[PDB]
Amino acid sequence: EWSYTNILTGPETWHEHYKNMCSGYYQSPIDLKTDISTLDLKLKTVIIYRNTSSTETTTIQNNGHSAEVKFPRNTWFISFDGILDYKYEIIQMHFHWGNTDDRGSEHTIDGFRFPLEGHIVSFRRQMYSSPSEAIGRPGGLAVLGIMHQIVESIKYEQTAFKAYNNFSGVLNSQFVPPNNSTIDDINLALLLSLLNPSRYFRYLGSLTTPPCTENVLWTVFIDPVLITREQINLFRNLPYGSNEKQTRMGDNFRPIQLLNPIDTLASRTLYRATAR
Ligand SMILES: *[C@@H]1O[C@H](CO)[C@@H](O[C@@H]2O[C@H](CO)[C@@H](O)[C@H](O)[C@H]2NC(C)=O)[C@H](O)[C@H]1NC(C)=O
Ligand SMILES: [Zn+2]
Ligand SMILES: [Zn+2]
Ligand SMILES: [Zn+2]
Ligand SMILES: [Zn+2]
Ligand SMILES: [Zn+2]
Ligand SMILES: [Zn+2]
Repeated sequence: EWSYTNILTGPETWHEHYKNMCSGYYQSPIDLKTDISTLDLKLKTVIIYRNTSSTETTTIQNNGHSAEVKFPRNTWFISFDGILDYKYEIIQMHFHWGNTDDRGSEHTIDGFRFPLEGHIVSFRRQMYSSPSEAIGRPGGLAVLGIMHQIVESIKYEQTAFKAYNNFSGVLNSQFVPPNNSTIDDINLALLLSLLNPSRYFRYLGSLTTPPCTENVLWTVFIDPVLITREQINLFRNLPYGSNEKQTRMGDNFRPIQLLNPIDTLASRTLYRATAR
């Protein structure tokens, strides 16, 4: 019973209706301000890698809040240390977009919004057994933020949707909550190859939907990948759930939180990584 577009249940009210932890002071998203961040040269190239023995199918769903891809377990992994040892396991990827092309992202970079931001959501497997072990425990989750930029005269194999395999055509008016659906696997490593994975912001924050748990190690890449107007619009075709005042899914993004609200009891820092 939280929403984006229903003013009685909308984001301004989350800190009240879900105090744990939407009222905390390590919230996301934030404005990633290049000039107010500490470069940390010890932060390494992000690697995404697959368990090739995994053969289980990949699905997608309209959950009422986003278009969410649910990946099978033991399939997709993140490494932040160059070691391929299954420390972080990808669970799910979802998206945040606007009603118009000029907004939709949750994070901004130096004040700039983007039309679409994806989240690849993983659990700290080195510490926790399963996704549901992780989701509510401290230091449980690591999420990647991927910016998308709208481009016009471009070949399809150079857009993100190639990596998404175009969501196996599943995106349309018909796709309704909570109807799941089978698709071909997203090539996440290809997706990553389309930006620069040594260049990102890094900080401790939260889930950007209630209950806003403060257990996300955030990584947001600096360089956007590319989409067409045709491509973005397939998103706006999905219907929202019953809880929303708007009909067509959009503006499903949370307003900007402060890095350090004045009532914080231990400030946090925004870090930034760069190549070689
Ligand atoms: C890679 O995937 C394989 C196959 O999906 C995983 O092995 C299976 O899952 C568990 C082992 O933990 C057992 O129930 C089965 O004996 C295995 N079955 C198959 C199909 O081989 C494997 O553990 C995965 N590896 C990682 C690191 O996640
Ligand atoms: Zn809900
Ligand atoms: Zn209040
Ligand atoms: Zn600068
Ligand atoms: Zn829900
Ligand atoms: Zn998200
Ligand atoms: Zn065109």
